[PDB]
This record gives sequence, structure tokens and C-alpha cells, in this order.
Amino acid sequence: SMIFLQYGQIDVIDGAFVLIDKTGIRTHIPVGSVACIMLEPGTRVSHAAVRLAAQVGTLLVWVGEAGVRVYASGQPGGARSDKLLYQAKLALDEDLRLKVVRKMFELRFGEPAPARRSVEQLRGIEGSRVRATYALLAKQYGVTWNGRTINQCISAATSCLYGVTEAAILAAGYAPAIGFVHTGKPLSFVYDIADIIKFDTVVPKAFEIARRNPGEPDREVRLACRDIFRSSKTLAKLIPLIEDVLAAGEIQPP
Amino acid sequence: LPLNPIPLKDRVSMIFLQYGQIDVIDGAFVLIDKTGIRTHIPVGSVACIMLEPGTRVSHAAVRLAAQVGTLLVWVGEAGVRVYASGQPGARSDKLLYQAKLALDEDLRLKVVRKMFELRFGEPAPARRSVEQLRGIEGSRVRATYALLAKQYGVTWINQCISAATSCLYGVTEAAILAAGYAPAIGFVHTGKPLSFVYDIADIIKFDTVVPKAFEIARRNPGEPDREVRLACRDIFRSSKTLAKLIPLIEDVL
Amino acid sequence: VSMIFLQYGQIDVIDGAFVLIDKTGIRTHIPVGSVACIMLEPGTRVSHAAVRLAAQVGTLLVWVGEAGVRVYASGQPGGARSDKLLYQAKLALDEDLRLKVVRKMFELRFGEPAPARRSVEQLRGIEGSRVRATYALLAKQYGVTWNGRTINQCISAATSCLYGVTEAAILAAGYAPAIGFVHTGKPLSFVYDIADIIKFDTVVPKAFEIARRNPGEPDREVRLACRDIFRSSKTLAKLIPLIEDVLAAGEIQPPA
Amino acid sequence: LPLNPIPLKDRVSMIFLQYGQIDVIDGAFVLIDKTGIRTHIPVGSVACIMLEPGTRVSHAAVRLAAQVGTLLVWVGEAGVRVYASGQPGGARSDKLLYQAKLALDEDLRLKVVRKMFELRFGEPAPARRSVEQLRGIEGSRVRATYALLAKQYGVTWNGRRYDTINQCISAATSCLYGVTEAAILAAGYAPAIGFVHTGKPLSFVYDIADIIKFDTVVPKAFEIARRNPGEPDREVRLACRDIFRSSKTLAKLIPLIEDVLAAGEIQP
Amino acid sequence: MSMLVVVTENVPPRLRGRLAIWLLEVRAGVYVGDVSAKIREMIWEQIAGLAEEGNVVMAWATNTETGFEFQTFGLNRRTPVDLDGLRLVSFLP
Amino acid sequence: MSMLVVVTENVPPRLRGRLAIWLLEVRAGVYVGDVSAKIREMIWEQIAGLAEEGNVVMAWATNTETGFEFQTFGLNRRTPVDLDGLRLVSFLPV
DNA sequence: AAACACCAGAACGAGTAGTAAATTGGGC
DNA sequence: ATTTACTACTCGTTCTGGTGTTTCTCGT
Repeated sequence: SMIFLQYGQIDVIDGAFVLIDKTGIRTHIPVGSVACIMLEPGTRVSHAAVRLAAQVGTLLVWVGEAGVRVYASGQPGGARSDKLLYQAKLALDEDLRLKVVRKMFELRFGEPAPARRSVEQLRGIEGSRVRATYALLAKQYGVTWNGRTINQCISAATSCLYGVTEAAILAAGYAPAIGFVHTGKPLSFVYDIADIIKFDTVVPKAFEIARRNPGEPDREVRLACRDIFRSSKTLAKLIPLIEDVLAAGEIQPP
Repeated sequence: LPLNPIPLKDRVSMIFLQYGQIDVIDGAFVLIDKTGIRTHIPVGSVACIMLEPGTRVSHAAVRLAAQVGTLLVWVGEAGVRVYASGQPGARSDKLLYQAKLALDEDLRLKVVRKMFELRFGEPAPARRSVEQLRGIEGSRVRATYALLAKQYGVTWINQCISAATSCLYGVTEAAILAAGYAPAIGFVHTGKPLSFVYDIADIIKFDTVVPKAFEIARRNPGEPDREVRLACRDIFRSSKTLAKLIPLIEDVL
Repeated sequence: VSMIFLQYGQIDVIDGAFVLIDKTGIRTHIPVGSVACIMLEPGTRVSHAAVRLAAQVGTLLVWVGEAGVRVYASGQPGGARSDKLLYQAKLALDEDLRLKVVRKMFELRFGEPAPARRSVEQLRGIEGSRVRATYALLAKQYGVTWNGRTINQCISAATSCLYGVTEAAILAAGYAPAIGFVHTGKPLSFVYDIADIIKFDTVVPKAFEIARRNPGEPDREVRLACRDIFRSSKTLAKLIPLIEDVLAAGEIQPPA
Repeated sequence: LPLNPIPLKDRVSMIFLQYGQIDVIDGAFVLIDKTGIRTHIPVGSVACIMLEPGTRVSHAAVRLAAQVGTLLVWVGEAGVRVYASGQPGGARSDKLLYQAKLALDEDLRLKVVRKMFELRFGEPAPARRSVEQLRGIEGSRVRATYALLAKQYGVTWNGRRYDTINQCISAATSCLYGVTEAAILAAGYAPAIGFVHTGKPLSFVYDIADIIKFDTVVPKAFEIARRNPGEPDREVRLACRDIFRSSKTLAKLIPLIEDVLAAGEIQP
Repeated sequence: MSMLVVVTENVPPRLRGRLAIWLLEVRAGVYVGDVSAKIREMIWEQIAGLAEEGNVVMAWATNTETGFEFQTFGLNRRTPVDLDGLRLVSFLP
Repeated sequence: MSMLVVVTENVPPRLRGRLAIWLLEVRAGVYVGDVSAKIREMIWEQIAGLAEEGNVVMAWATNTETGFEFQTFGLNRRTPVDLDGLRLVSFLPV
């Protein structure tokens, strides 16, 4: 359960979360009603708001437009010990990590991963087709494609996806640093989940915008992805996906 | 141009903001009050910023504070910690390091015993489980509280102790985050969102912080909150607490 | 051998000789050799070549106020000649010789020799008695209200002015103003000794004269008065031989 | 408000002024040049200010420098001292007489020279040696040390002559003689009354300075002369600054003077 | 011996000259130098004395937590504020 | 870690804010703080980058003869001058 | 709703040129 | 020939209050 509040002040009236928009009230939030609150630019949080959220256990995340980029989130490091250790155990065990990576592959393309292939081998197969997939989309939209204007658009797009993806990982209660396919990076786990749905809508839009060749493609792609995440409810479908991916380890979650 | 956080030791410990609206003017932290006076807060200079009731932070404010690496803490009555905000996580290897240690009872016991050894200076009795050690731990803490009452002459004050420890909990959590570890994954304390914070802080808690609370508590001064904060401030400065925190966490593990 | 006072001009060297360039660009040639010491009054700007030339010929440079009324800085500080310093030193380091010098000062101050078998402590008592009486007499001669050392403001200003030319004289002679005989321990001890000798001659009575009237600015008036006296009565020029005469009373042969 | 000099150790060592007129604007030292650019020079921060040819000081300038206790030195070729101006009074009556008595007594004078010798080297001077004999020995050692330094740094050495290496040595020592004279005056002694050197207007300056001149100052000059820089004056001056800074020369000068005179075994 | 900084506004040329005797005027009314505690306390006498209707602030290096301390003279829009022992400066309208 | 001082003039509000993130603006364009060498050399990068056609000078404490060092950015009437290793500042007339 | 870029104004202090006044902060 | 107090006047920067414009320094 998550809501996006923008352009207003977050206070607490009658023992409940409220957003004042110059016009008064406009939004009443019961306490058990929201699991986590995303704060878009234009918001001014009050002390009483934060005080109430802590008492009831609500995660606060400061996001850009539609979760396009994350800047700061409440309860940093983590909030639940169990959810972190769950993710940890999965990545520290060669047996468990392989299960999760295989599931990621299967979810990414729709077909089950080959049985006799290791993670290193899986990474290679994944790499081969995506390069080809980039080539296909380039021909489909009719653009001049070289090795990975277009690259600027794709980059802008992925940055947008990483926002909501990381925003989902935080709302789920997991750590973005502990990945399975990607490791060593501070946002490894973000890259894993995002790569799954990256070619779904994020990347094809980048090709669409690059074809029209806008003066400022950086902004156009961000606002496009912003619109995509809202309408296509990207963030809302991500959180169950994250839990589903980790569940492949066949270890009981919190 | 990009802006990155400076080392924790090279910073001030804590500042307390209590009323007015916190905005971002021309790219800098400011505190505008009811009468319209503005106050700029060197946020990249402060390890941790405490936010008392009556403050209203803006979206850009939280954003700026995160990039410069300053921990924001919404504080309650007598300086008790309520909420906290920080960068959306931080280093994987350091985190998995902490994790593996906590996932193995054998390794976890090693860490807890070390904490005990560091806290009291003497090794813990052998073949004593984590559950058993915590029982001993409570006894030592309970006795230490009683002694301070006799040494400083107090009646067993709680407001002073809580406020002092709360300040330590602030920078401690700020240190754990800046180090790249998780404040939720503890060894002696568990189940709490600040388990690891309590573990590290409790080790050096009775060195100067808690007895000082009794010293302030010994007299009956006006506004005990201020008295304790400037006192704790001097401790963190003189005893070089911030510089000592990061090696301590790594030393324990 | 002589001494010069240069004011309101720049001290340079254009034709290989000292010149004094004026506001309208008048120059005045000054032979650097033949003059023992050059006094620089306010408004003067010395050049580098000038000082270098003055150094080669051995001429002392002393920065003075108007007519030597106040001393501010002097070339070759500390001293310039070792012998003249050691000469003065021996006189003050020997209790017997010191008494001789003090006696000379006494005889010169009043006109009559000091009573025999009197130590410095004994002599200072006599000196004090005479000074108070001289102050009282001057009060009677000029008719002012005297209560013992406005009038005091005038005298103080006057004596300060006198200390200027006196100290300036000691420097031109080549001696140290710190080594005194009647006065000791002070950085201007020797200055006080010589100045006290001729203070009641013209300096102090002039202070009473100005005090007799009542000008709005007695501070400037007394200083400007002393300035005029030092110029007209050529005091500083008369001082240098006096210092040598006083020190000679030690019956020790003086430096070449 | 009154103006007093600050301690010598708490100051910069030396500044070199080359052209322009030195006057006093609003109560402060400034250096105005032909093109009208001004440069403010903190006087009570510099132990001594060196004045090269082409400079024109004003009356207030000399007055101000005396009040703040800064020594003014008009310098010659390669910075050799020509003239100097400072507080006319200054000094301590007792400290001056202390130095005097030491030099007026043949027994004490020899004692002081022995201390200088002992301080100059690592070994005490040979007994039954007159001032004339000790100076003779000292000269031999100084001349020999110059030859040694020539071999260590590899320069073509003939003789120490005061009219590249000789230019550097003179320049380096000139800097040391500057601060040394500035120290003696601020301490309250007379630079004219020496013990090893006599008859000179800066006898005592040479005495104290010669003790520590070969410590780092003179050998540094050899280091610079080997390299043959376009501006050996600047190279040497900037070098000496670092020496005076690192070796805390200004802080070390005042105790050194007091230590040397103390060898007379008379309480100051 | 620690670093020293003096910033003057609406100060008569008398003090502006005096400060340039020990310190280095790097910018208009801004003086920087390295003095001792005893010397720092005499410069403040010069400031408190020669400045009558002007505002001056003096900041010097110490061994406090901030690493420096600062004292003010006269009135200005930016007056110092105490935040639990830590001193900052606020902007008055 | 040594004392730091930054004096800015005619600089865009962008930089004036950035400096207030680490240093203390005691007077208009005057920032004072205590940082380390690495952080100080980072403050200069901010100045050289965000300050356009404006003059800024930064002075920090060292163990030099002056006891401190200072470097400038942009043009101004008060430019630094080298006097045989010693750095002072001169006042240029139009 | 919050924050920056931008613009035109007032408001303030630093700086320059010209005029008139001194040659000066003391006492042994 | 210095130096300072004093005085308009010039010039420079800071600061403020007014709209118009954005929700924003990427690529793992």
C-alpha cells in the first residue's frame, strides 16, 4: 500500500495524515491505510507528520516525479532486520543465488532458463540476446544503431527506471546494494529487477523519442517515463515482483 | 558541478533545529523562523541534524541533506529519537560482511563476546551463550546505574540520561550509515530497527556520556536539555568520538 | 663637523652631492663631508642614494620633529662608535667616577660647586629643594597659581620638547641616552640629566609665560614656543659641547 | 590608542623593497610605485625591512617603522647592508651596561669569546690562548670550512671576496646580519659593542651571527651557486626565509645572545 | 599562534590603516594574518577603540569543535546565534 | 585540518549557496570554516566552476612563513604580489 | 507547492578627487 | 613637502520583489 503526495504540506489533523494544498484539507489518510508514503517535489513535511509515521511504522521516501528518482528515504540502512537477512542469505549461498538468478532470467524473457547452465553462462546468454534485442528495436523504429542521441535517450530512460525500481526495493524493505546478477555496486539489486522489465516499455519509448530527434531529449524521456510509471502502474507491480524473485530460493520469508 | 560528502571525523557532531521552516535557498540549507529571520546551516559540516517539534522540512531540504551525507533525525521529548532519514542505501560488501556474521550463531557469538570484552575490558566467561551473556549484561548495566547514583549522589534524572544517550545514538547511527553498515542488523540487541546502533553505543556509553548525565542531574538546573547537549558536544569533541566510531565498528566485527 | 636641519623637501643626490629639492623644484647643494649630522624635520623624503652617500662619508641621520623638538628615529641605532659608548659606560660603572659626573652636572645647573662629601642621594635632596624654590619663584615672577609639581600641563609640554633636542644632542655626540648618572634605570636616563641642567634657563620660564596668559591650545603653543627657542637660541648646538664637558669631569681621557 | 612593537619571534623575517616611494597613508606603511599601484606592508609583522636602491622613504615612514619596532636597512649590491635606522632610545640601561662591563674587562672579554668559540664549534677553545690567538685560530677554521664546503657542493673556489659564489655567500649572510641586528636592538643591546669583533659599528652583530652562519645559511649559499639560477638574489633570499622559519632563528637569537654574555658569570 | 581574520564595515580610515600594520588586507575591509593570543587581544582593543559607528567581526583559529571562534563589534544584519553551544549567524530582515 | 576563509564578490547565487553548505557566512560573501586539505582543494573546484566573471580569494592556514597561504580567482583591483617568496596584495588604480 | 533564473530597482559602503589644517598624545 | 580630517560625487555590489519555468548533472 503506497501513495504519492505532491505539491503540498504533510501535516496531521484529527490523528490522521493530511496534505494541505492552500485550499485546505483535500486529502485525508487513515493510519493503517498507507503502508508507505512517497514524497514528490513540492512537498513540505511537518514534524507531527513524521512523528505520527514513526509511531505507526510508516516508511517515508522522498522521490522525484512519479518515483522517477529517489533522493532520500526514512528508516535508512533498513527498517526490518529479517527482510535484510533474508536477502543476505540468498546472495551469500551459491545454491540459493543461482535459483534466484534463474528466476530473474525466466521472468525477463518468459521462458525458463536452461538447466545445465551456470550463472556466468546465464549472464553470457542474457548479454547476447539483449544486444540483438537492441538491434531489433532500432530497426523497428528506424534509427541509426551502433554499439551501446539514442544512447543518451536509453541512458535517461534506464535512470528513470532505476528510480522506481529502487523505490520499490525500499518500500518492500530490502537493500538495493545486495544483488544477485550484479554484485559489488551500491545499487546492484536495483539493476537486477529493472533489467527484467527494462525492454517492456522503458527502452522502446527511448527509441520512439530518439526517432523524432528532440532538442532536449534528456527532459523528454524523463517526463515520458514519469507518465509511464503513473499510467502503467509500474511501481505497484514491482513490489510483488521483487517478493516473487526472492521467493525462488524456497526459503520462508518474513 | 557534483557535490559529495566529506569524511565524518572532519565534521561537527550535532545541531538542534526547533522552530521555523527548513527550505533550500540558492542551493543551501536555511532555517526561516516565524519572524522571517533566516539562518544558514552548514549541513555538509554536520554529522547529524536533530529536528525538534515545530520544524517543517521541505522536499529539497531532505534531498540536499542526503547528498551531503548528513543524517536527519526527528526528535521527541527530552531529545528521544523518533524518526530518521538518510541516503537510500550503502555499500554491499561491508553489508554482506555484517550479514554473514549475524547469520551464523558461531560468528555472532564471536562478535557479542568481543562487544562484552570491549565494554568491560575483561573477557566474558567461557561457554556462555548470547542469551546468557545478555543476562549478565543487564546485571552489569543495572549495577553501573546504581553506582553512579552513589558516586554523584542521586536518587534512583531519567530525562538527563535519555537525552545524553540519545545524542550518542544520533552520531552512532550516522557513523554506521556513513561506514556502509546497516543499523537494523544487531548482534546483542535484535528485532529493533536500531539494533546495531544500540550495540555499538552501549560499549562506550558508560565511559563519559552516562556519568556526565548524572553530573548534570546532580544539580537541578533550568533547561536540562541544553545543559546535556553542550556537555555531550564537548565529550564528542574532547574524546574525539566521531573519529573513534568508524574503527570501533570494524574492530568489533 | 657642523650640523644641519632640513625641512619640507626631498633629500636626494643628483650631481653626486646632497641636494634639497623643494615643492617648486628648488635644489640646495649640501656638502655631505664637513657636516657631522643631518636632522630631518617632518615633511622630508630621503632617497636611497642619499642615505648611501651619507653612510659612506660617516654622517649620522636623525629623524626629528620641528627644530629637534621630538626625536622619532636615528640612523645607526644602538650606537655607532664603540669607544664613545664604552667611555660613557665606564663613567657610570664606577661609583667614584659617577659622583664626579654628577658634581659637574650640579655645578653647571646652578653655577656653584656642590658641597663636599655628598653622595648622589644627598645631592638629589639638595637638587629637589632648589627646584621647588625655583618653581615657587617663577610663580611669583610671572604671577600664576602654583600648587607644586594648566601650569603643570605647560611645563610638562615644555620639558617633553626639551627632551627632544637633548636626546638629539646625545645622539649627535655619539653617546647612549639610556646610560645616565643622576637618573638611572630609565631608557632616557641620560636625556633627563642634561636637560635638567638648562631647563630653568629659558624652557620652563617660557612655559610660565604662556601659562601667564590663557590660550585655548596650550599644548601646541608651548611646543611651538620651544621650537622657536631651540632655533633662535641654538640650544642643540650648545648642548653637544656641554655633554663632552660633563663627561670629561671623570678625569678620564676622552675618545678620539 | 598607543602603538607598541610585538615580540620578534612572532614576526616575518624580511621583506625586500626595490622601487617606488614609501609613504604613510591612513597610518599604515604603503609602497607606491611610478605607475601608481600601492602595496600595503605590515610593519609590525616584519622583524626588518630591507630597502634596495630606487626607494624613497618619507618622514612618517621612518617614524612609523620605529614605533612598531621594525628595523629599516638600506642595502647595497647583492643585499649588503649600507645604512640602518631604528628607535633612537630603545634598549635597556642595565642590559647595555651589562654588555659594556663585559667588554671593558680583559678577563671577562676573553671568557665571552671562549663561549662564542665553544658555541661556534662542538669543542671548547684551547687554554692559555689570547683573544688575538683565538681569533687567529677561528680565522683558520672559517677559511678551512669554506674550502670544505666547496668540495662538498662542487664549486670553483679561490677566496672569500667581498666586492657568483661570493655573491651568494654575501647575500645569505647579509640576510642573517639583518635579523641579527634586528634581534640585538629589540633585546636591548648595542650592535656596536662586540667581543671577537671590535672597532666596527656592527661588531656585536657579526659576533652573534658568525656563530650560526655555517649551520645552514652559508652551506645553503653553496647549494644555490652550483645551480646558477637567473636570479641568485631571489633564490638566496627565499631560501633564507625557509631557514629562519624552520630553524626558528628569530626565536633562537634572543636566548643565544643572553647565553653568550652569561659566560662572564655575572648575573644580569 | 593561530590564523586571524578581521572584517570591517563603516570604519574610519584610522583603523583601516592600523589593521594593515599587522594584517594583510586581501579584500576591501577584509584582513588576514597569523598572530598569537596576546597579539589577537590587542588588535581587538584597536578595533573596539578606533571603530565607533562601524561593525566589525573577528574570527580566529582555535581548538574548539568548529575549529574556530568569532567575536563581533557593532550592529549588523548578520548577528550571531547560539545553538546549544555551537554559534552560527542568522540573517535579520 | 586548518582554518579556511573564502571571500566572494559579484558571484552568482549558485556558488554563494554552495559555500554555505560547508562554511559559515559571517559577512556578505565572507565564509569561514575549518576543513582539511582534501576538502579545501574541493572547495576551490566549486569556486573555479560555479563562479563566472566574479572575483574570489581563498586563504587557509599552513606552516609557512606567513602562517597562511592564499590563492585568487578572477580579476580585481586587489591582486596578489610576490616579494621574494613573500606574497602580498597590491591596489591597482583604474 | 517549492525553488531557481532572471530583471529592474533601491540601498549601502568603498573609493576618488579637492580643500583646509596641522607638522602633535607630553609629564622622570 | 608631507599627512589627516572633511566633503560631495562616482561607482560598485548586495539585496529585494517582481514574473516565468521547472519539478532536472544521466549511462552499472
